[PDB]
Amino acid sequence: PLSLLIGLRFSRGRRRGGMVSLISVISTIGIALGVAVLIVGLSAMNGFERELNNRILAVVPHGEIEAVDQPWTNWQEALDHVQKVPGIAAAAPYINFTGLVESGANLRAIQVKGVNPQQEQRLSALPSFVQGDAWRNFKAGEQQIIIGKGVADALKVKQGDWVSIMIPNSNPEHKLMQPKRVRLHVAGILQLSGQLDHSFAMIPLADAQQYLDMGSSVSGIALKMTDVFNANKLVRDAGEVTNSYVYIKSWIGTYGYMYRDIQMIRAIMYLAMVLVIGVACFNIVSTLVMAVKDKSGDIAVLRTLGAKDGLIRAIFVWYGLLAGLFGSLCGVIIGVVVSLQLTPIIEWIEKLIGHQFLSSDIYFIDFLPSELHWLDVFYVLVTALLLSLLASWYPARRASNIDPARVLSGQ
Amino acid sequence: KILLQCDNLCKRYQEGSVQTDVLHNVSFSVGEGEMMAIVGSSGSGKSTLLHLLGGLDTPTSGDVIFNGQPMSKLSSAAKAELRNQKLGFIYQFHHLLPDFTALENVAMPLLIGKKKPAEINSRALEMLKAVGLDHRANHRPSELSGGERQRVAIARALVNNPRLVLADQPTGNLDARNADSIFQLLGELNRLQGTAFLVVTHDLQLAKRMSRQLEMRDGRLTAELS
Amino acid sequence: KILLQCDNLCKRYQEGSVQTDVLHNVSFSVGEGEMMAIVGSSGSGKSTLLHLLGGLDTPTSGDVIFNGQPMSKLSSAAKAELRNQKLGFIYQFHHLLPDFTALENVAMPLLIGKKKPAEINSRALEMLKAVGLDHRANHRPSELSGGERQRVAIARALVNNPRLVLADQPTGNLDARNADSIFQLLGELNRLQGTAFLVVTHDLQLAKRMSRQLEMRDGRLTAELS
Amino acid sequence: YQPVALFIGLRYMRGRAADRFGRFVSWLSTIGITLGVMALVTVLSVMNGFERELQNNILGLMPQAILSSEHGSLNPQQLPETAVKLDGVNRVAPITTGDVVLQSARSVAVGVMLGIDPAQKDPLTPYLVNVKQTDLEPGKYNVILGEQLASQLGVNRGDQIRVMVPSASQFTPMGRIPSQRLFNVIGTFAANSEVDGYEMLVNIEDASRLMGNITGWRLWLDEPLKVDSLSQQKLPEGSKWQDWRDRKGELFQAVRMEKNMMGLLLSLIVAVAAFNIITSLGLMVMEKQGEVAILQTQGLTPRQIMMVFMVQGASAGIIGAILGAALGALLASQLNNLMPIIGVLLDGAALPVAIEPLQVIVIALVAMAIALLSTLYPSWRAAATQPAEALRY
Ligand SMILES: Nc1ncnc2c1ncn2[C@@H]1O[C@H](COP(=O)(O)OP(=O)(O)OP(=O)(O)O)[C@@H](O)[C@H]1O
Ligand SMILES: Nc1ncnc2c1ncn2[C@@H]1O[C@H](COP(=O)(O)OP(=O)(O)OP(=O)(O)O)[C@@H](O)[C@H]1O
Ligand SMILES: [Mg+2]
Ligand SMILES: [Mg+2]
Repeated sequence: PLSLLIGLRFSRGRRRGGMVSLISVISTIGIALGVAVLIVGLSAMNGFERELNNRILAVVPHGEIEAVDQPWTNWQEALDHVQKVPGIAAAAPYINFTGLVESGANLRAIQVKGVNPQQEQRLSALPSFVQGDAWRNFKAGEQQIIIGKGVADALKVKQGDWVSIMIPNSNPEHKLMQPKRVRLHVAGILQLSGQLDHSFAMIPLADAQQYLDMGSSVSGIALKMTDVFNANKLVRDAGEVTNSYVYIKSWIGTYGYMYRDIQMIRAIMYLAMVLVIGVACFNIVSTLVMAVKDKSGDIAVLRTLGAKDGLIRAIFVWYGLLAGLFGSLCGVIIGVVVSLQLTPIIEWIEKLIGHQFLSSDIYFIDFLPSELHWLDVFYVLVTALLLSLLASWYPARRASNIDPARVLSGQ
Repeated sequence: KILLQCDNLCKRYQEGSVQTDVLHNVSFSVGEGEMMAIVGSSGSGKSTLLHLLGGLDTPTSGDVIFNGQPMSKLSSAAKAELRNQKLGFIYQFHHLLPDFTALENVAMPLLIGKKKPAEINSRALEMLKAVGLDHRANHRPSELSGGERQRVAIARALVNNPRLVLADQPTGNLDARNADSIFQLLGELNRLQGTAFLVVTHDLQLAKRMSRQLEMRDGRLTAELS
Repeated sequence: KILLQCDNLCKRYQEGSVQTDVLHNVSFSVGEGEMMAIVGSSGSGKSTLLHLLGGLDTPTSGDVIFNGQPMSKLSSAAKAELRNQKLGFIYQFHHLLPDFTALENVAMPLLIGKKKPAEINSRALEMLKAVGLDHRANHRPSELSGGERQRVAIARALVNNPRLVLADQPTGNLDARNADSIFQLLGELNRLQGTAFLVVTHDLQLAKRMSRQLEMRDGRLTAELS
Repeated sequence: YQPVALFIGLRYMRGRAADRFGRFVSWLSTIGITLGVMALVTVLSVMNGFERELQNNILGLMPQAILSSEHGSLNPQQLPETAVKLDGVNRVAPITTGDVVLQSARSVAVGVMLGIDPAQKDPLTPYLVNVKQTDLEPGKYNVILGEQLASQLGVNRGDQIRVMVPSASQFTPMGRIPSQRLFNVIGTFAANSEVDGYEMLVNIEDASRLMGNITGWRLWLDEPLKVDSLSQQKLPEGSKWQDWRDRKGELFQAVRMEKNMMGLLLSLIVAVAAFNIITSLGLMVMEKQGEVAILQTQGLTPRQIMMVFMVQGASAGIIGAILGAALGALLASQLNNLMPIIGVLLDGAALPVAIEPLQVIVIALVAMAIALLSTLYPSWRAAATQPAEALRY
């Protein structure tokens, strides 16, 4: 076709040009750089977004429903009354209190949570794959139970060592009395992390009924959903059927400052990504505009000979495709490689320079996590091709609409 | 018939709210097959008039009618067809596409016209040989000379056999022999196919070989003074 | 005495495997204050010879001696000065800076030469009037006609009062009257300032006004023929 | 005028134009420099604002660092307050910190003890409500709590709180009784921070510990994120050195990860912006290769051509940098009032500072230097070609 011939000749126009001209190589490595930085930024954003879900949202439970400090056994319908609102992945009744652990004169305050025998791992991913410990086999007997590794700072214990337990009375009356201090056998240690696994232990719901005095009443409830940052709505919605007293606080209510910080972090990252998108798209459109502005004279000469506007449109969409397809392909080739297998440690000292620019300033590692999506790559290619077509089209028709004699004279 | 007629058109320029008038009520007409010469002093306005007749500029007054159809009111496709099939133009500074060869430059009007590739090369080579430029068909315009570039532009203008050729100093950068050969070729083309040659020339003795010898001064087409 | 001498000047062009040579041991000398014409056929090699003598190109097979100084063994800090004061050049297509006015274009070599101001305007206006361009001293080269765009280059070459002027077709875009006036101006300049002129021309009439004529048939500077 | 280089450089800018779009192509380089500078300064302002806001709102009430000394109820008699010589230290005050279980009339919770002298001023002082920091007599065992904590366990003015210290436990062959005390709350206390959930304050002189109590030393940090370099410290046997990273460790990890990601995005922005400046000015120089040929024909030294192109590059870069700095400062200061990011997240806000001397000044200078250096090589390449060779095109 004639238009492809003219576009290719325009691409290789400068002198012989070898294969391609200076305008072509400059206009085709800007697109590659833009595509590369776009997919790198999106991969880093996905890698960070995966970290927040795994390390923060999965660690803490969402929502609660508290009792009326009376024997309340009619809670077996709660697991049937959590599916009324869609999105509730799982639920599990739970009990909470506080106590002391004694091992070699190393008493430490530990809050203890009682979990369901079968729904301790479906409700949340916290006590699921910590170390593959001796869990899920507690039974009502065998009161030896698991604690985090980080609690053993001054305590030197292992999977079978014995410790003491202090409990309060918690009688169903107006006020509290002296603690009962009923001891128990506990053995078993897990490891999850260093922040929550500091003074936190775990007890069954089955062994919490005896040597207590609320009549086998499970005070609290637990929930897990998908709209974590919207979870305030579904926690209240699922608590429509409940006892006389119901509290509708959730992870947002209990951890409002942490949720606010997380939202601020996400907003800042999205703003930075929008900035990267804006900057990395300007060097694509701007470079392709100058090429057509240079070729305006040949556009005028072609219009003099009787070239219809459709021919010029075809010529310059072919020009944009040639400058865009190769650049975008090279961009994804370099970017996928540099994002999947990032340059691990070669960052120490750059090339020798006559004057060192701001030496010994703030230095930060670029990115530890990076997730491959293989769908944002397609969107990046689509937007790069669309921008390449649009950049080399408007100046083409603008120059084609001018009278040939005026522009050819240099006006 | 008559082929091109000017209806009292005049051109002025606004170089930043400054008026420098260049044309004054040009109302001449040309038949078919009539070889015409326009002669004038430098800066008089010959090239502006020639641009106006070809539809390459806005007259800002009056209109130019091509055998019944005014150029002011014409569709873009119709204007492109007219400029490609029945109107050849020779610029005063022979603007050629710099990335193509001389043969490709001459063959360019035929390629736009959607002709068979078998005859396109033959016609382009014949026209290149007509202006005596056979031995430079593979040279880019950057590798050509002033005379050769002018001859390439002349060959490009006549390669499509148009009904009217608007020439703007076609022999400016040529010697006496090549100018005589070019004018002879123009005469043979006029005699064979009947194509009118509206030529602006600075040469007086070579303009004596024309039917009518209009002189244009101060934006006005005088009948004949010098 | 001699002013500009060239001997065994050969220039050949080779971009691909195809070779194209343009000069064959061209040898000639020009003395001070001497008219000369290098009239010849189109494509002969007139323009490339003028480029070679002006130091704007590499001969690669010879040497050009200007005032006893070979052009090859010349630092860039000395070539510029020679090219600014001793020598003036007129391109065939009068390459002008398309962002200055004509007045600034004519006065540019005076600005480059570090002349003290407030008479640069006087000399530029004097030259613009001498070539006959007083009324177009504020137009950019885009707003100038082809004929008067050449006079700006002619004035720009002569505004610095050089010793040798290499003119490459200073006539092809002009009428007979303007050409006669400019040739009278060149003769007047030789009479007063004593500047040698090397003019390549295609008009055989005003070539006879030149003191010496050469031919350059096929790249060799023969004595005289037609 | 006499500086011909400056005259030609100024005339190269402010081109022929004569069109709405004609100016855009000539100002592309200035627009690109402005965009890059504005993006850099607004992202730096947002980053610094978040860092400062989090630092204040979190670590302006909790101890950023503290030493340990539990032997003999140590006083400054072993070492005065000038014992610490580490960098980044601005102020040191006595402190006493440890986990304590608080038993109320109806609930039991946990917290951390804070030892503040009544004469000494602590960072939590202005947030006291209805109280004037009094009643903290050494003789009286008065307890200060937090508003969130007090609402959590249900304790108000005129109540009693049992205090147990699990760390200070006397192991004996009868029971496992830890340190036990009874404290009276005689005030209302509050703070608008996360630390209000478990803050509680007492006098340093108390018998809460075994032995008559341990005496730490609160250590304010000029850079609260410097704590990764807390290796250089001295301490006696039986004790250690502690950091704020013991609590909020996941917060420290999240802050480090966010800083790393922001640094990567900044590097990407700089890489894209620096490429755009380098190529656009080089193409502007290469496009007018015929003009320099005419100038060399008239007798311009290649140094003068280099000066012409450097002047043009500087004129573009200075305007671009100034406009970018102004636009970035305006955008940072108006990221919420104008609401340009209409799709704001739920309960999410961006806090700027737009600090001038060290951020918006060095970026502009680096951009101008890049604009200068991008022009030098293309001008040198263009000045090397013969005048008759470049003018053939
Ligand atoms: N914007 C403009 N466009 C064209 N010509 C302009 C403009 N402004 C002023 N002029 C003047 O108007 C006149 C128009 O002349 P024109 O370009 O038609 O050339 P001409 O008379 O054919 O000359 P020649 O054949 O000697 O080059 C010239 O004197 C030119 O300087
Ligand atoms: N780079 C090149 N490669 C090949 N051939 C070239 C090159 N440059 C010039 N030539 C050829 O060498 C010859 C020298 O051309 P030159 O410009 O000297 O001719 P001229 O007599 O001035 O032309 P005109 O009559 O058009 O003014 C021409 O035949 C030209 O085609
Ligand atoms: Mg003209
Ligand atoms: Mg020539």
